[PDB]
Amino acid sequence: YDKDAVYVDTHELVQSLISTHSTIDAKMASSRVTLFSDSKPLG
Amino acid sequence: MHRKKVDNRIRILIENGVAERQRSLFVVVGDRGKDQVVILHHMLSKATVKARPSVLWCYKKELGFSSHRKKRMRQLQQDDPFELFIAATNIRYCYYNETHKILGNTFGMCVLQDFEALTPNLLARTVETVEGGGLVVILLRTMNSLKQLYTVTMDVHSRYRTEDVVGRFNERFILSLASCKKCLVIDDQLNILPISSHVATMEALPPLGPSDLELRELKESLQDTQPVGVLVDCCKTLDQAKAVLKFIEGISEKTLRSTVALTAARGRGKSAALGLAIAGAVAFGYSNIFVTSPSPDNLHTLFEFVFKGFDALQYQEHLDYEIIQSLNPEFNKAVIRVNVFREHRQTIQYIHPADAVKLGQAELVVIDEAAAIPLPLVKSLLGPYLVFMASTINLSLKLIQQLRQQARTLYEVSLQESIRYAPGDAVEKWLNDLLCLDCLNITRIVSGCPLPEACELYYVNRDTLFCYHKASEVFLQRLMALYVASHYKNSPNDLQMLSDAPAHHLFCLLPPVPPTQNALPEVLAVIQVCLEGEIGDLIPWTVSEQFQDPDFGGLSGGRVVRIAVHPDYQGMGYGSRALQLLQMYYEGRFPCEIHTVSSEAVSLLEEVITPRKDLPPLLLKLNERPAERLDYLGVSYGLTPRLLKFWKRAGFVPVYLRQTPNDLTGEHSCIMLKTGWLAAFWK
RNA sequence: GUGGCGGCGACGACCCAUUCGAACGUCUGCCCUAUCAACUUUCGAUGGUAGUCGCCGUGCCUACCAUGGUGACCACGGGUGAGGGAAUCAGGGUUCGAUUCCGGAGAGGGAGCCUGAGAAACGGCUACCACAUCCAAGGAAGGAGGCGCGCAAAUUACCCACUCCCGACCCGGGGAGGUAGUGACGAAAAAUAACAAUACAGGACUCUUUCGAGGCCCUGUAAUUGGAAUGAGUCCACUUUAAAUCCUUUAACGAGGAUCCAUUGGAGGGCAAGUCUGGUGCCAGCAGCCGCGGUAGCUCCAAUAGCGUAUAUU
Ligand SMILES: [Mg+2]
Ligand SMILES: [Mg+2]
Repeated sequence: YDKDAVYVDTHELVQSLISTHSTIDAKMASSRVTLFSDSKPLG
Repeated sequence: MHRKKVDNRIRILIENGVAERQRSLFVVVGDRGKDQVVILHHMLSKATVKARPSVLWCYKKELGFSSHRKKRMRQLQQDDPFELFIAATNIRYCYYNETHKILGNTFGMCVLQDFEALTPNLLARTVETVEGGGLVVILLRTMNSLKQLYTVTMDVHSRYRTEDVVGRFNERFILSLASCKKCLVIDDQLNILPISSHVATMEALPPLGPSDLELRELKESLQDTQPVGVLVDCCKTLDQAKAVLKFIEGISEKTLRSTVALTAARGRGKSAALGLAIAGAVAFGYSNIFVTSPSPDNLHTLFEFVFKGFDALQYQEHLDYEIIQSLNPEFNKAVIRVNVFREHRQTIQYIHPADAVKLGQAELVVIDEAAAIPLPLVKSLLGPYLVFMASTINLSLKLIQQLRQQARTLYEVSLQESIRYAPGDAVEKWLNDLLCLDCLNITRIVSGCPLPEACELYYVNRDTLFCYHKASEVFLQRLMALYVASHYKNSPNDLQMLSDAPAHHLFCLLPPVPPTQNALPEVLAVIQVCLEGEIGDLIPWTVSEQFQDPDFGGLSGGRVVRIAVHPDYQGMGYGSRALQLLQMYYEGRFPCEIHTVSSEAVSLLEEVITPRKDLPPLLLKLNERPAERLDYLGVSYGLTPRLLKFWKRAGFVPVYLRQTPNDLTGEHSCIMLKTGWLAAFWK
């Protein structure tokens, strides 16, 4: 501990996971659902 | 040597939690996660100053390390940080199955090794024991869990499911991570996965609670009026002190019949309030006191606060009161009898719940875990004396409703402040909504449609039900609130059966729908159907064993798991309407899945910023979906008069009634069937 | 030809002898105590017959018998620093020599039990008693010395090269055994210098209660000068040894104020615009790194790698 930062001493998928332009919460907002098989999308 | 700077957001998260007395959650991804928890534990030790943290390790079947000193030395026969970590920290190891043992005790940090086997019962018990600023760490070592995580973030609708059981609960768990404020996804390298959308904004708080402020004031103001004041001094939270004072005022009443009720959830001090209340009675002239519970072992914290409350106000361990222990191997260490002779003669005795006799000379009798005692036995314990009742949150409500209608004095308090951690914790709030262990306090009243005439049954889609979209979530909350308001015993594991168990279908009846509506229609009744036989259950085996019928078992049938109607609309006949419609459907009178990802195509999928795939509808009409041919319909329920009339009116013929009543309810399970083989069984 | 004859070894094997022994006897001979004179039959003392057990003989023991056995020539009883001895070999300047031999018992405490030629086991087990440890609380595993003197390292390291022992064995093993540390209680030997020369002065030295009596083939000078010797230290190489250290050889550096600088105890001399105290004007005692300003290494005596003080004492 240097009071400013912390110093301590498969992978391709996570590298894709790190590089995501849109967070999953932002993805959720755009999502919409349809009830009765035909209706105005609630989202 | 080359050292890697890590994001300060990890340290910022830990430091804020311990200061705010709020827990935080971590999700380590990768096979080397066991290395990561070592570093995360060490950071926690730096922040906390109270003591060295304790670690709880939960696993399903297999643990990589030995956890026994001598075995691990021989197994080794150049230096690993993990091996030092195991020998150093005070770790308590538990099984997923054996999680009941760790219910009472408290741990600094909790580790959930096996993600795929997670169960709602497991999550509630382990997280509750975490205290203060401790960490909840969940590991994703299996290759399947990584790619399931991989698919969902690229496209929310797309999901990866191998081959049986869909496993929607794990998908719901992954989706629910974003909503939690104190959740941080991490790799095998100390690297954050940026998906929470609150992670980027996370910042350190600058270097004491509202409810705590009054408790200090009450502890100062009640010094004038004591021995009341000494009792609230031993209290830890404000809500206990309010419960204590309302207990003692009920004691001071010059009335033969009075009832005070505790309605307290787990994690909130409940036996503590009763323990001080018993000491308050001993401080007064009350002499004959009885305590009732299903088992003497169950009440151990109760007598401790009686022991604690006695210690505060005189009552030396041997000079004034003497404790008589169990003196038996079974139900050991329980203090059934305690006698205090400082002021004349006062005695407190634990008795079996089925002891309406021996209660002739009673002043105060306290019932504990009242939900666990059969209901008729509770009525016998009421008596003409003062009664204290405590029932845990998460029929008893009707019984207090009858009391409110009356005779007996009624007092109601609920405990809402957790002893272990501070109110408002994000981890607890996230856990409750994910498990749906909370119900709306107020339900809006709606207009009643014609009961037997203009209601149509609908087919609820299981897949689009559990997707975490706002509209599906609300209807999910509505149906379960009706589902758990039933007289049937409620367990958090019931969610997993509706979510994962195959051969299970959900049907709900709705009011007649005009063209233009609001977001969600009101639900009146829901019925859950489990398909059995040709298309392994209670009905096929119990019938076969008792009647020894070879032809039976080759027939196709389903059983009703749960049938429920809204309490306000109860008693006017919505339930009968659903049964009639369902019979027409399965007899064939009515005229007759989310995109899965290939195993090799998991990597081939790219990010889709705007979802395009059409989600399957929530509710489908009965005519649209094809129907299976079911020869018979069945029900299994604890025999009660009100259901006995109902199912007989529905045409179901009893075929079996269980000899031994259930321990908790005192009810004999009854099985009924409806479709000449029934006539043979009936005779 | 399911012919017939065969060598040199290894291991095992009944019995006899032998060796190593082990175990019961015979005889001979033990220190002090009589203010211990009688003892033994106080679960047999003496013996006879038969038997059990034991490796065998036997009161070793059991049944059935007799009444015996010892004693002032000291029975019996009680004692006895019973670390100390006992011996052995070898020797010219008197021996600061060397080594061995034991009386038994135990393995947290008293009992029971298993193997073998040899143990009632230096080792397993059961019960009981007493301790103490781990655990998911269900169960499981166990049998000695240092400090308290201002002071805790051998409570270790290396090797079977020597001497010998055990094993299937020429070779493996041996905390049997061997090798390696500190040290003004003490004892012994010994450095810190030697040999020459020059220059300048005139006075040494003994006795003597202030005068004095004797007397010289030299003395002093913190004077100068010269080139020979060497070890404290520094540091190559062999040799030594299982490996290494140590001892013994040995190459190269290592001295003029040779500052490469001996101490401990006793007794004296020398001093200012200095401080204090007391008087007999100018004195005396005590003492003096301190003064007006300035801060960039005197002499004599005794012992000698050794020498004092305090208490008691002869
Ligand atoms: Mg000496
Ligand atoms: Mg010279």
